[PDB]
Amino acid sequence: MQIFVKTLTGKTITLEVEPSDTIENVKAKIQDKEGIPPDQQRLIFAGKQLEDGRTLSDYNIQKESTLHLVLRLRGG
Amino acid sequence: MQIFVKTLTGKTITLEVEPSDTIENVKAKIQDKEGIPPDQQRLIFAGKQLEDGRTLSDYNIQKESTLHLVLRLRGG
Amino acid sequence: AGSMALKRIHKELNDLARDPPAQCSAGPVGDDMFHWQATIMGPNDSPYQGGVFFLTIHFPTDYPFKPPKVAFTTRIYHPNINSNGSISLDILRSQWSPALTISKVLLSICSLLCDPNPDDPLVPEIARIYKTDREKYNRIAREWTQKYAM
Amino acid sequence: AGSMALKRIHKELNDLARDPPAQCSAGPVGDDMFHWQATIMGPNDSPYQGGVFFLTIHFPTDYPFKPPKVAFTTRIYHPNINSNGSISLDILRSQWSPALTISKVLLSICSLLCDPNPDDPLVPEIARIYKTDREKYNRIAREWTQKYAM
Repeated sequence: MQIFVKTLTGKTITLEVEPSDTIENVKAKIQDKEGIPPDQQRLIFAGKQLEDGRTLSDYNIQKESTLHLVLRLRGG
Repeated sequence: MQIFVKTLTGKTITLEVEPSDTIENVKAKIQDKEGIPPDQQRLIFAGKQLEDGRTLSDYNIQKESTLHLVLRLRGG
Repeated sequence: AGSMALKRIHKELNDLARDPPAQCSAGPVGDDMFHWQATIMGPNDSPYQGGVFFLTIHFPTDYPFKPPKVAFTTRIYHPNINSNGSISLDILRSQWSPALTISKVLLSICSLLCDPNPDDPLVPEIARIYKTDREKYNRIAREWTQKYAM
Repeated sequence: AGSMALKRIHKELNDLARDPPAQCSAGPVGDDMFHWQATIMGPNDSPYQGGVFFLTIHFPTDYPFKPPKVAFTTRIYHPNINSNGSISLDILRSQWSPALTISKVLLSICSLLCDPNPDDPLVPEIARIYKTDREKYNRIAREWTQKYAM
């Protein structure tokens, strides 16, 4: 299924995912198309920061759901 | 039990409370029906500014007692 | 009755889920549709950049005819937000209308982060620094964002 | 397509095999040309001297137009390398160009081992020690090299 991921660069990417995908899986995929290290990534849905071991389906993230991607501040 | 709360808008509201309610509890209830932040609220009874941790019963506030509600000055 | 409020909150929730703002996110804390949590993202070009600020939201039983109660639970250095997380925004008090929505409220708070109101301040001591030494203000706000918001 | 990436990776592999750098070595982990392992040798005159540090490298399907993903798998005490083996090097992010090669990447990491960037650190706590007590830093870095890198 497809989901959207919005950034603070306002920008929107799409991801193909399964309900059973974990949040670390989703971060892996974001690293793939954007090159952002998972450890820099904060994923947020419906007002909650998403936990790495949970699945999309634990948060009721469904097809066409939208997540927010926020990058931690990291030095060089 | 019922108590009255008079304002400097002359106006009078009623509250359902228990003798064991704390003053912060009473401020919570005033926020509920008037939308006034507890931190803006000064409650006064029998010439004393009421302390947040005390109960109504510590001040001998009984059924049909009347408290005064005074709002602090606060900027936007 | 209050069934009426619930109907409206479900509606706002559905609208949010369909197309949420980029700079904020909100939804029920748990199984009580009247109790929500929100994230406000620190704006770009602000000393809050990179921060995620958590808020608590409680809808009253006669929503949308009274405003929601909204407070920061994350500490933030701002002239219009105090140590109780209480927020100085007219739409949360005298200026609320049943026309407004929770998304409008969170967007107003994002906007407030970008553009403080130091001449009508909640916290005078911070406004003073904002107005006389904006660079120190940006320092302190940045420091709090790092301590509390990540 | 991705046949294009493969062609480029084969080329880089051939170049490496012809004349590899003295301080590093790399090649496919197994039968998947997109998945490589590397060794970085601890530099002379550094607290890493004598260490062999293993890295993982994954080339993306549209290489060389995105950078490779590269992380340390050996633990290393360094202000610009974190506990996930993640590496703070601009060429791995915003500064990648299809001009660069894997050998250039590993040589940059060798160079980073010689010359940390403690004023723009990945791991602030290590940078602090680097900057205030270089001798303790050299102690701890040496100790980790002995625990983990031989």
